[PDB]
Amino acid sequence: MIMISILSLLLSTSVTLRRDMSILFNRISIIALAYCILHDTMSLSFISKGIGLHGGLLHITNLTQIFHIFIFIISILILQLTSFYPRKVWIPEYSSLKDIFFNKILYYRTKIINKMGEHMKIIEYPLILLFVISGAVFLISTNDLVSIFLSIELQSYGLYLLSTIYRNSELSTTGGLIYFLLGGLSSCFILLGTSLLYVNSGTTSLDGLYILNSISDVNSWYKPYYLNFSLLIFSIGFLFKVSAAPFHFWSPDVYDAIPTIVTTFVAIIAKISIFIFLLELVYYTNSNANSYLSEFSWTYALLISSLLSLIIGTVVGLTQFRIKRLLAYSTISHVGFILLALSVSSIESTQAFIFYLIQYSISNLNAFFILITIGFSLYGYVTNNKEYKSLLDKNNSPIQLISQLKGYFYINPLLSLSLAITIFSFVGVPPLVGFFAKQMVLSAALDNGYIFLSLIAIITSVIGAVYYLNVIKEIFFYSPEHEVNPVLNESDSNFSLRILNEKNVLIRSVLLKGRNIFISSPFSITISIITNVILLFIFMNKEWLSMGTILVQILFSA
Amino acid sequence: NITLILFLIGILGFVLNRKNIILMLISIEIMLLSITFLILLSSLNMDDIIGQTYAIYIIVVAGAESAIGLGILVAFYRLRGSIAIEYK
Amino acid sequence: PKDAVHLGLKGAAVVGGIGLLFAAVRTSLARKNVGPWAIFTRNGKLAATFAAVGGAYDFTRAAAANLREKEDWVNNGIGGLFAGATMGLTTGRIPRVLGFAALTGVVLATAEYAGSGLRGVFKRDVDEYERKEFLRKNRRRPIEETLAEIGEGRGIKPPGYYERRAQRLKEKYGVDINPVCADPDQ
Amino acid sequence: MSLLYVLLIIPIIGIFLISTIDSFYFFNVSYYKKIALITTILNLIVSLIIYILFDFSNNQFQFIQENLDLSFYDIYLGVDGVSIYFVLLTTIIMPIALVSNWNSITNNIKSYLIIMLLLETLLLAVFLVLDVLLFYIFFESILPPLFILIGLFGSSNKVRASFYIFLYTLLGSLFLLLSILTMSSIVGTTYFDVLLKSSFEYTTQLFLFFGIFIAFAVKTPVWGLNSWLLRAHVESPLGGSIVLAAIVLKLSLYGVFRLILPILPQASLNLTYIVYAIGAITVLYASFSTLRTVDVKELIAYSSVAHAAIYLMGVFSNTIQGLEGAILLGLAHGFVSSGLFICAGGILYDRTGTRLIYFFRGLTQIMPLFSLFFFILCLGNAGTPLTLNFVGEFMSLYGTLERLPIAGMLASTSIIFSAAYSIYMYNRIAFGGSVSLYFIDCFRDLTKREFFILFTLVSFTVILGIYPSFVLDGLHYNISSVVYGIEPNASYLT
Amino acid sequence: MVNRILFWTGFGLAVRFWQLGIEMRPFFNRKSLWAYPLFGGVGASFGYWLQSIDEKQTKMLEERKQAILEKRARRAQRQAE
Repeated sequence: MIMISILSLLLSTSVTLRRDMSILFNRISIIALAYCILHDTMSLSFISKGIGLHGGLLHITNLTQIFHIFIFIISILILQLTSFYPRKVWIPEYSSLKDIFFNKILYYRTKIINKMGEHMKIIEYPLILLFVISGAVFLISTNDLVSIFLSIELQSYGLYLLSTIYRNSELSTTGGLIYFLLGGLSSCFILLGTSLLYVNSGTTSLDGLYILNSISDVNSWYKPYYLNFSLLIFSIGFLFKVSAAPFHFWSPDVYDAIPTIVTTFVAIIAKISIFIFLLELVYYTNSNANSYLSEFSWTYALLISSLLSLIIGTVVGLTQFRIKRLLAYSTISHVGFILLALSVSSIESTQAFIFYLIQYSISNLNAFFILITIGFSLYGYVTNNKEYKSLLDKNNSPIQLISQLKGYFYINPLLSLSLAITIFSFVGVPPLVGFFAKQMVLSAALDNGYIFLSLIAIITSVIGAVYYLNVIKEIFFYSPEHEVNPVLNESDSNFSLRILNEKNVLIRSVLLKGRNIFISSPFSITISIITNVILLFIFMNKEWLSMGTILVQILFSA
Repeated sequence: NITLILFLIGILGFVLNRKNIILMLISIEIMLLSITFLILLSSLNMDDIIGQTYAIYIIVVAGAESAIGLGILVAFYRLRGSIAIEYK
Repeated sequence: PKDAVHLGLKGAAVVGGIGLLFAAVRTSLARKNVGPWAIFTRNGKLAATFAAVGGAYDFTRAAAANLREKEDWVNNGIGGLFAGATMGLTTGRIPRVLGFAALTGVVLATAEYAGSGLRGVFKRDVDEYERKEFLRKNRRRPIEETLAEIGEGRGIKPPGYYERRAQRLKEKYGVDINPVCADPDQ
Repeated sequence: MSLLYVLLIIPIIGIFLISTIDSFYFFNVSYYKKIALITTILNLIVSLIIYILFDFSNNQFQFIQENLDLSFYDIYLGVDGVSIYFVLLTTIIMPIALVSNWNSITNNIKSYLIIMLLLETLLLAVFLVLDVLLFYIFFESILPPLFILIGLFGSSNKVRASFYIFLYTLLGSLFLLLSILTMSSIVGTTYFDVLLKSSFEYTTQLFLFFGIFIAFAVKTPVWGLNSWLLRAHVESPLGGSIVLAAIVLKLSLYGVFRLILPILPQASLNLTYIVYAIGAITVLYASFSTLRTVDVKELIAYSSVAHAAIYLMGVFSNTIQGLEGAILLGLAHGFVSSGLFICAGGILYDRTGTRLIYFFRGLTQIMPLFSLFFFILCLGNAGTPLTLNFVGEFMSLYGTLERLPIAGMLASTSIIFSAAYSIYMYNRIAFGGSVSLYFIDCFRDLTKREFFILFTLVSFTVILGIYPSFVLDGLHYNISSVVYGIEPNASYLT
Repeated sequence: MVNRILFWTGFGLAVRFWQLGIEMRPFFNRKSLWAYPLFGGVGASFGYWLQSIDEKQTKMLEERKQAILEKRARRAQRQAE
């Protein structure tokens, strides 16, 4: 379905150069990803560790299918930014069902809705995003060494093109260029990792290597040293892409350089797909019996990375004044928690790893939505700060600084509370969902003897809570540097809106001002749902937590 | 043995390069070449056509990477005006 | 018994070898041409501190073990304590030596008492279901076990506290305990 | 529906009521305080119905509700002897806290009222939840409303204070959380009834004791960890300061009655000499510094550190007298600390804009009513008899002394040293001259608002000082369960 | 007390509340009042769906817990041989 959707969308895209089509090509892509959800939902009625598909090259697991569907929902939610206009005009005279379904509202919307904005004029943008999803989902399903390499490339190359699709931005071309170059270094490590596996073992099957590994677990000419340190090189190439330290340096720069609607999808999807792929590898390569092979486990990179990602993520985030550089360092400290749960391989830690990855991906997406919405709200607001005048590419990243958020609770209080709840959920404060995620990973690590990493993580969090609180301190504790626009609210300049009925006949003409201009519903509803999921998780935790209890039971059974 | 020697040239020609980004993008092409060579030489030793098949698919994606690279490099040059990498 | 002087050099060669490449990376990122032999010109001090901190961690860690002949978590604390104290001496400041001896001293006590998972953790080799079941339903314990733990007295006055207390006082103070009859009758 | 869940939801109605009126009626800011005030009175009424039904001689938790819908983190509520007076104290204080800032809060009145109403729901849930994970969920949930409250309505250095209350609490709690998580992995649950009857290995108890004690020594606060209190109890608004010194301080004392005493018996009995060293050093140092304190609010704040040590030593005394007096001390401390902040932070700072004791002298010439109450409150702070503060100090000190004579004796210096700073503060402000000559404008005395929040607060400390059987009666049977030990002739009767 | 259906009905109502607050639009506007039954009705529809998947999750763990005991019960049986 995703492949039919790419080919069909590409044929329609290839016979048009009309930039007005970008909004409708994005709306059709959301319809396409909804069919993919209906198909992977139908495929969920089997209990199995894995079923080889297509000549052994691909596999399907309950974990593989629940993760494709999650990627599809997340993609539908990110695709909304390019599918609907940011702003809106709302009047009580146009607010009933008969009004919405049988009346029309005519007015000059070109400036109010930013019809000709850059996010609304890239025809191929949904198409390149579908290719990244195609690569992401194929990687979760990869069962061969060759399949892994092609799938990570199909995911990576599209992220390079998305990072560069704003071609008139010197900031995106630079972010795109850094990411392509250093990710190409990352892939050369991944190719070396796979190449050493096939060269020492004669097989491209992951299923064959897991069998060789399980026999070699006993308790003289061909000791299987290659598996642990071929997998080590293979692993470093994936720690670059999830931006786990000490391979993290690119992500603050790239995420800060590319536009914010783009940094939303590029900073979230690669992690879900890569972490799920590594989970099956870590389970099937663990030597239950202590052995010489155990002393050299490739998974110690993951602990070293999780250790480093905790210190690096929270400390370097202390003196970040740029909101996108802050969001990326917050991610490097959260991937440390993810890595720690991935390195302790146990039922409790696999439940914790699965819960943490889904909740952080919805929470980091809320953070991006609030950020994007806050910088679309500043349309009827004006500032006189020299710093806010000296910024670069203000159209692609409307909010670039933490200080730009100073006094936002006095401009829009509920959106500021929504960002407070999301940030407090990154801290790990109860009874929010992020606390429960952090507690589940601490409980698993404490049970399995990783007492030292648990102590690092708790001390690390208080350090990271410092810069999270400086964000909230900026929202709540000072006064706005932004002022209502004096001419958009002047009581002398008002545009005319006119309400017609089902057949091109006028009903009522209205005169409207800037106070009649609001955020479009698709973004306020999306922020509202994720905020309330985060807020009220304690009353709605049973089905979500049980979904992860069962997947772990299937993976560790038999 | 030429596999390691070639792989080390492309790794340092990528990391120790202080000239320009096309030479950056060239050194990736060298590393992939050395890995393909290791895979091609092993496959002849193990009577495996799969290794040659794997090699051919690393050539096709290595060309896809170099086209995406040269395309991104042009975009960057149009705006920056130099693809020279600057030290001091 | 371990050769601390022989060990520490091995400990110095390992850690000091790492600072050698961090020195080489510093030379490469230099913006001025100094030449290949600059590795020991300015960068020599960086590798020397890596060399100094390493072996100073090992000799003292080893020398502590030879002092009493027992292997436990604490020995690594002393060696770590010294390795940090060595870090400050490069800067030349008493607070740094103490602030550093405290930090890396406590780190290498914690990871050695807790078994940092960077080389795995202890294998269960037993029924995990049983171990949790046993620790949860051993709700009553023999009175001897608590008495060995908390002692006796301070409110832990078991049956037989008074009979034994009279004997214990006699063997120490040589006084026979006999409370007064405290009654005109009987 | 349980009365206990009625207690947790009425403030949520108030929040919902407050936030939607603007959609119904430029509604006057007076109305939202009327709703917030009435909402707290309703909680007081329900808590008073619960006490009139409460049974003082029953081990089973009372006013529980059937669930039969077990999830991974359900919310269970219970009321026994130890937790009811803490709930009773919270519902008594909160109306007074709102009245104390009836005029002082000007901007963001909706925000201030919503936080405090939310803050009330979270604080009651601490004393009502029936497992230790629920205890932690609600003892750390107060941090965001307290953080925003301080930095939205605080004094000049509110930013530093808000960062101190959030980062000390979070750190201590994380050490507590590592202990609660260890317990749940051993027992398989945290529910009080299941968890209490589990024993623990001696080594486990020692390591479980730390983490919990790291956590409760930050939140006590014991001296040397008390810098968050001096900042966040001064820079806070008066209502937040009242909640932070009458209610929040007492969650840790109650957390000893659920997390340390019944499940770590051996560990406590062997570590008391550490605790009494910390406690006596705390009394001794927190008294000398508050003798030299110039900020009038900081002197009142830092005397709480002095008293919180006395009832911290009473809960580790393994004595039925110490444990009861400790609850009485933390109950009486809530009344007298509340009044003293009202006197300093609410009556002086409102009139003068300053808290430097240099500027105050002889207010008795101009404020006869304020001098009156500010003298009973100073006597209660000094543990003068006829005051429940005295009964709590006396009963805690006997328990402390009976458990460790030298520590109780070094605690017993509090009689000498608490009167030293409580009367030295009284004679500098009320007495000591005619009036401070820095007043270029004469002062009005207590208003009717001030006269009534103080009249209540000193009423509670006095009535329960003549007749502390009102609290002591319901405490006896349930606090018997938290003692550890046996007598040779009364154990193992057959 | 948490009914899976009443909560999600209440959940949908609060999304509409939080929406209008973020949008800074008046709550309880009269011509738009239909959105509260609609957001509330959708939430209930989700709650019915969750209730169903919850029934399916109880069984799967009920089968698994039996399957664990049976795996464990027959394991010790061969040990006694």
